[PDB]
Amino acid sequence: TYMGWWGSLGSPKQKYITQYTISPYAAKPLKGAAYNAVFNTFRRTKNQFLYVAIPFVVVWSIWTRARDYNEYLYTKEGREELERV
Amino acid sequence: NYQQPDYSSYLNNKSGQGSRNFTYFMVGSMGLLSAAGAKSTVEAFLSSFAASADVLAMAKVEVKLGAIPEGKNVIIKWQGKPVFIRHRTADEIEEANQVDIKTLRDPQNDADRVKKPEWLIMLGICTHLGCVPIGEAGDFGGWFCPCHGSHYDISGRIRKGPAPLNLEIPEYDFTDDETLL
Amino acid sequence: ATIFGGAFAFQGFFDVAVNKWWEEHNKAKLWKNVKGKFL
Amino acid sequence: MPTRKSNTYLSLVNSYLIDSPQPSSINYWWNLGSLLGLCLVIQIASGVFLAMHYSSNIELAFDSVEHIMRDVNAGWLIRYIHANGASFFFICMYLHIGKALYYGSYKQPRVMLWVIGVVIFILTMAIAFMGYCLVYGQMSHWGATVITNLLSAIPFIGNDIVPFIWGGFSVSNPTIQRFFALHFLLPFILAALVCMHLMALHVHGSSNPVGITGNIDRLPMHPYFIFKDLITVFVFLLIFSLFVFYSPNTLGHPDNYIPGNPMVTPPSIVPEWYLLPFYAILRSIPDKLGG
Amino acid sequence: MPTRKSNTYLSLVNSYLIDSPQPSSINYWWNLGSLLGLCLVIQIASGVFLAMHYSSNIELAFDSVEHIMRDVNAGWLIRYIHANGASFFFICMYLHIGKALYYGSYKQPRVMLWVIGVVIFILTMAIAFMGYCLVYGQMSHWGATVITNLLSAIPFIGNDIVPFIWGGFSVSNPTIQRFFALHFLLPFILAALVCMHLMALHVHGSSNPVGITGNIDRLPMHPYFIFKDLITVFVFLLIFSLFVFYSPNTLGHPDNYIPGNPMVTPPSIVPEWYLLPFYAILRSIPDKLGGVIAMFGAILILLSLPYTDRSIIRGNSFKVLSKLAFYLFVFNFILLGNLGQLHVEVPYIQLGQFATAYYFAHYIIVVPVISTLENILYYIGTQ
Amino acid sequence: MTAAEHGLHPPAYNWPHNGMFETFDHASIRRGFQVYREVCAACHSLDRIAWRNLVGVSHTTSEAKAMAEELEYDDEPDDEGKPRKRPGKLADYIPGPYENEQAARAANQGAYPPDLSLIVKARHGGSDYIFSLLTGYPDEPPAGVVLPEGSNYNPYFPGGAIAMGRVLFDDLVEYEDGTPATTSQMAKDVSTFLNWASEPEHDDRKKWGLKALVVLSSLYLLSIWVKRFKWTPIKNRKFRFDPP
Amino acid sequence: VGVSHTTSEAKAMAEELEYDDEPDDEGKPRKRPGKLADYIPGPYENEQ
Amino acid sequence: ADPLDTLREECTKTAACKPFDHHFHECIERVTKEQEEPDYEHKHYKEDCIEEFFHLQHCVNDCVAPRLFNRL
Amino acid sequence: VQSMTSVVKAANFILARPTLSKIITPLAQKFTAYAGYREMGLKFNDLLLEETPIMQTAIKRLPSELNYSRNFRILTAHQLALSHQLLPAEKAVKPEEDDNYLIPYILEAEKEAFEKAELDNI
Ligand code: HEC
Ligand code: HEM
Ligand code: HEM
Ligand code: HEM
Ligand code: HEM
Ligand code: FES
Repeated sequence: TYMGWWGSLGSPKQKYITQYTISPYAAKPLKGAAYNAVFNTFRRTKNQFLYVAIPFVVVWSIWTRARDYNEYLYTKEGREELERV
Repeated sequence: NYQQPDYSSYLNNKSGQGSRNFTYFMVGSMGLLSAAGAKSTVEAFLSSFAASADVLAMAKVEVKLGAIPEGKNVIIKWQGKPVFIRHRTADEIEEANQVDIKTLRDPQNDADRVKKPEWLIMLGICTHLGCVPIGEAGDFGGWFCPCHGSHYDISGRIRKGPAPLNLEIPEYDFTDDETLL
Repeated sequence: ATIFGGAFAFQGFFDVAVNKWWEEHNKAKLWKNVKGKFL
Repeated sequence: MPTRKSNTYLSLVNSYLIDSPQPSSINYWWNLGSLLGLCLVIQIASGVFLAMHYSSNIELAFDSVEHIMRDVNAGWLIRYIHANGASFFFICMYLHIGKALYYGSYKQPRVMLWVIGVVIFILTMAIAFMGYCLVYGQMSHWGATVITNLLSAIPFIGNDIVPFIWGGFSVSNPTIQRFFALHFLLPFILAALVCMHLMALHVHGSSNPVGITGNIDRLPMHPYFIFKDLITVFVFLLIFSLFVFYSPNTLGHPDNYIPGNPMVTPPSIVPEWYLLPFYAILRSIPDKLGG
Repeated sequence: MPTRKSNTYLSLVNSYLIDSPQPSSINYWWNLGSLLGLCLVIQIASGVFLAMHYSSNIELAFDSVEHIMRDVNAGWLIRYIHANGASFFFICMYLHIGKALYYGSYKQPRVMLWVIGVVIFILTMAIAFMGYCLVYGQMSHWGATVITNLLSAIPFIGNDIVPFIWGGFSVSNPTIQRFFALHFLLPFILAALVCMHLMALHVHGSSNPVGITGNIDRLPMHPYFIFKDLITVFVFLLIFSLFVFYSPNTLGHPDNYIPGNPMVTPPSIVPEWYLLPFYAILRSIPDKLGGVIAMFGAILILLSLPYTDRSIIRGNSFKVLSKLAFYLFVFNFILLGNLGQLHVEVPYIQLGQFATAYYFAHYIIVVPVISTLENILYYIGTQ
Repeated sequence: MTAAEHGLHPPAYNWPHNGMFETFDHASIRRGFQVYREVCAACHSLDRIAWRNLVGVSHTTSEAKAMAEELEYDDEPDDEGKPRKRPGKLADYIPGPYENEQAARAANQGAYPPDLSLIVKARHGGSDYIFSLLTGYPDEPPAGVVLPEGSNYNPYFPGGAIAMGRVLFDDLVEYEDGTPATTSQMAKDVSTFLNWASEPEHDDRKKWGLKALVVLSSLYLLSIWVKRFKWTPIKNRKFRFDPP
Repeated sequence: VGVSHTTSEAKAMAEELEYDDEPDDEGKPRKRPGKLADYIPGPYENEQ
Repeated sequence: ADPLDTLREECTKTAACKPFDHHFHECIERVTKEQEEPDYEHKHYKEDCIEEFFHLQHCVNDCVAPRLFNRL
Repeated sequence: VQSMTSVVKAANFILARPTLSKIITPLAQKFTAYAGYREMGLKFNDLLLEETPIMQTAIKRLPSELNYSRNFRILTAHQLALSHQLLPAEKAVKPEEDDNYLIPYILEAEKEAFEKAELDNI
């Protein structure tokens, strides 16, 4: 398999890396939650916006044209065009 | 050995006990809020097991009373269990007049087991392994539990058999030619 | 355990708080307050 | 490695069926477990095909059973299976407990296993009883009534638990409906318990008629004890056919074919045969709570 | 060893819940799995409490549901839980498929898991649909009728399979009773498939939003991703309560509260929302047999996905074009779902045909072409 | 569909019971029940509501029982076996004016006035729709539309032709509480009462919902805090890579 | 049919009896001659 | 008088509702003219003012809705 | 999954032709810049799907210094994704450091596998 248990997770020989951390009780919880959740969230949204906007814009433009045409067909002035279809 | 990164900013301003006490308080509050929510959900679900409004409405339903032959034992279906509504004649009242403080699992008398001899009400369900007693096979003259042969007295008291108590008397009230449960 | 005991406390606190706020927010609409006008 | 070991699913199937190192000296009694599992399938299988036609309403339960017997194509077969197969399920379970009592299969290394065993037993009895109550014959109804009346003997909660069981003030439509739901369900809880049983068996393996350690001589399971399992399974099915097709109502009680009527108690109340011993114990003790 | 490892059952619980080495970089999306399990419990739990009062007979099904709603003590709560919880089950499952599609959770090491996933999906749909048929409202009955009529399109066995499905000559008492039985059952088969899903996950572990191997930095699950799962679970239950207690019928269709009447068809036939996309695909293809084949392909092609995705890099997080393709596919899927509930009309028939065309084109053209193009672009860029 | 077939979309009136934390105006429920008995009962069944359902909602138990008495109900035949009738009781369901669908269709030119015990959850606009249906009848149908004989024009009805025809008229009912009985007011009362009859759990449902939101929101905030706290060690990790 | 009587005999025995049908469109009770699908009728209307 | 009728009258007089009301009356006139022609009952497409009525009613409802129940 | 050998075949097919090179290569650099992996400390070859026998062999045959550098870069990427932050532009992996260090070993593994497959069907 590609993932063992804790003793051997399949990681390559790892060496020269030092990891530091502090106790949760000694660390401030939710330090910059107020500032982070605004500024960093806006940064993430800015980075990922176009990928969700361009597809959304295309699909919603297609949906809007289809919906508007459908609304137009079922009206007194759309009767003839509905009949032709 | 080597220089650690400066955590100066990361450090909390609380004391050793203060931060631990607050963390444990928050975790315990979460645990007990979850306990309260789970209790509410489980009680709401288990309340479904309880009698629905339909069943409660159906119960406590009056029975069409009226004149009937003396000594005859009528039957009903109040709350499922058969009700042995019998209009025992004055002979039954006279027989019950003989008190019994011994040789009876629960000595009693028509004083409390019935409101008036003209209308005697008693659930037909037996005591041990509740069954419908026979209306004329009682060894004591009343109802008889066919399953164990137990004999129910004309007053409903358990005379002989595996009876754990006396023949239950429903909470039905009496009125002018009517049964008011 | 004490979990089951504290469940009483928390559930009762929220239950009484909500029953007291609800019957105050809706006192003008509840049946127990309107039945007088139809009696 | 072979596909029967590399793939996790086939690895499990192998560990339990194809390479399980069973001891070489196990009698035919050790086959009973498989039969029990087989029966668990049959109870479920036929069971799932009865609920497709069984209507749990109290006014329809018995008529629905008779519709299964008379109208459904193989409905008579499915009902007779689901019933006599429960009787045989308990025959095999009593034999599996008797074997575990004779040989010390309950001793140290397998105590945990034994515990699940007992739980299974308890759970099974419930299921069986509950399922029986679904027929809503005379004996069905009055068995439910007697059971709930006895459970009414709990010191303080007894007066309150019974209405929660009955779903009312006596065995009625809510009781039969909840019994049907819990009876459809609890067999799958029992399947989970059987999986736990098999896990506790696999951790330390199975015992021997000699009792001594089998590690010195253990055999695979695919060519050995799978073909012994087939003898035991085919004997089981042959006797099960002798019952299902010929005299299928021998194990049941005739009064169960009289639709339930609360206003007339039948001459005698007895559970289905496999619960008779405990019922006897219940009557041996006078006190209801004591019983 | 600790009791949590020595004991067999506690050892399993430890392997899957306490010590499972999760990667440290997993988003909140990886919590959806847990939610689904929780939902699977809810659907079962509440479900078991509805079979305690539901009467499967055709002349009592709808009336029995109304008895639950009006008479049983908390019956309204249990019914709303069981319905909106199926809707949320499918919301979480669609999110769990969307995550597995965005990050390459379906790629080489986890294909089996992916396959089980698809099966679960398939199975669940059946369950949900069958459960709907139990309410026996107008929409219930007519959805059952339409499904059976379409399944009657099998070349030869179709004319014979449908009467087996009905148990008669039309959706009637045998059909509803067997739907109730299979609907009570198949959830437990689904629990078994979920256990298989969990084993296929455990064999190789879960992926990462970065896609790279997590073995270099993994964390236990008990301190981490259990209290993350608690956040996700409480958000789930908070929204679930917003729905169950306030506007519980928002996701359902009003016509389902009209008792089923075979002699009067409702103005429009639509499944519950979560099946609308496939329904749309079904109406996009004119031929009934073609429609059913395309409908089932719309799900089964997820199996083809792990092989058509020719990307050397797992996941979309670091891929530009693939992210545009994935979001376009997601929005087209939502468009198909929307078209599912709209009438067959002039623009919508063509729009549904195009939407189905692109829905399949995603898997069979866009994923392979885009993945190969991006592999080439990556290699050329670094050199 | 064309706008007419789908039916004019009813607007959103600010009902007293719309918001997340408001109950039914039980005064409105009782007034709507009066309107129902006075006008609807001639045609509409409303079977799923038992008299017991009205105790503690719009009528005191004495009033509900008294109302049940005036009516007659089928009873198990006498000892001889002949049919018997009994005065109504609380457990009994409100009876419709017609014995079966055939009678209702015969007495309503073939139109079948649907049972109202679920009409609010069985229509797109919900309560609004009912209100809009009852006060939507225009004095003069829009020019050019021809209605089948016996049908009346109501734009809020799908297709525009509804067999019911306007029923609510000003001062048609003398309300017990001296409330004016304008047709708008009567439509509001009947809509609220039918919404209750369709959603009798509404009040308890929303109170339970408030309790659930309070508990789950507090618990969710606690979970956010606990997770952020317990993850601070991971989110504060700092690494070094110092090879030769 | 096929057990003790040919289908024609069972059908004929069916017509010899009367059964309650759906009441006429005018609401009056209506009755029909028996058919194969009908169950054999007992001599009493109810246990009473 | 019931508040709904007076609210409708007020709203139809509103500037926003004026164009829809004008269109609706003009349509009524046109449909009456069409009905005047003797071969009306032969016409395949017999015009009707349901659409103008729907527009007027929607524009009036958007006004009455918020204000109606404050009168009751 | 596309064998790395095929990826390099396509890449050299494009690069050899001056028109296709002049068109794609600017788009190639732009695409690798917009990909966003470099801001997390990852080189391109860190993203490669490790869970394959060929790739696993290639990793197993890396030099020690490259292996440790890869381990640290992967760990840093995991930490950054965990803390929802990106490296500053001065610390991000520059285009020149995205040096395709692992491709030679991957290609050697692919060559060995393809030779084995070819000879097994000789
Ligand atoms: C006499 C006839 C009545 C009376 C006095 C009431 N209802 Fe009605 N109603 C009636 C029929 C025959 C129909 C069927 C119309 C059709 O086209 O099918 C209806 C219709 C309704 C509806 C259904 C509307 C819809 O489904 O779109 C509702 C809702 C409704 N009626 C309500 C209602 C109310 C509130 C009444 C109060 C007195 C009432 N009806 C009386 C026949 C009749
Ligand atoms: C070990 C598991 C089970 C056991 C031991 C068991 C046993 C029984 C027994 C003894 C009966 C009595 C039936 C009779 O006397 O006619 C019964 C009834 C029934 N059982 Fe099971 N059962 C099991 C599981 C299931 C399952 C999984 C189902 C799923 C539907 C099921 C469905 C039913 C039904 C519907 C009945 C009603 C009987 C009838 O209508 O004839 N059972 N069961
Ligand atoms: C559906 C019911 C059950 C199934 C499918 C099952 C399964 C099995 C299987 C496959 C075996 C191995 C074969 C054998 O030893 O016979 C086994 C053995 C055993 N059975 Fe069960 N079991 C069931 C119920 C029970 C119950 C109710 C008990 C006791 C109350 C029990 C006690 C045991 C024990 C102790 C063993 C170990 C025997 C040994 O190792 O010697 N089982 N079981
Ligand atoms: C009851 C329904 C399901 C349950 C309980 C379940 C369970 C789980 C769990 C516990 C995880 C690990 C947590 C996570 O990765 O989010 C997981 C991941 C996953 N889910 Fe499911 N699953 C269900 C349905 C599905 C379905 C229908 C699909 C696809 C059609 C699917 C595809 C996956 C995949 C591929 C993964 C691995 C994610 C990864 O490693 O990146 N699952 N699932
Ligand atoms: C993942 C598993 C399941 C899913 C997704 C699911 C989903 C659904 C859905 C969507 C409905 C429609 C109900 C409505 O719209 O009112 C339904 C109905 C129903 N389901 Fe489930 N269900 C599941 C498992 C179960 C289980 C285990 C039971 C056990 C009893 C159950 C019992 C019922 C019943 C009795 C109904 C009838 C609906 C009613 O009476 O209101 N379901 N199910
Ligand atoms: S019948 Fe069992 S003791 Fe009365």
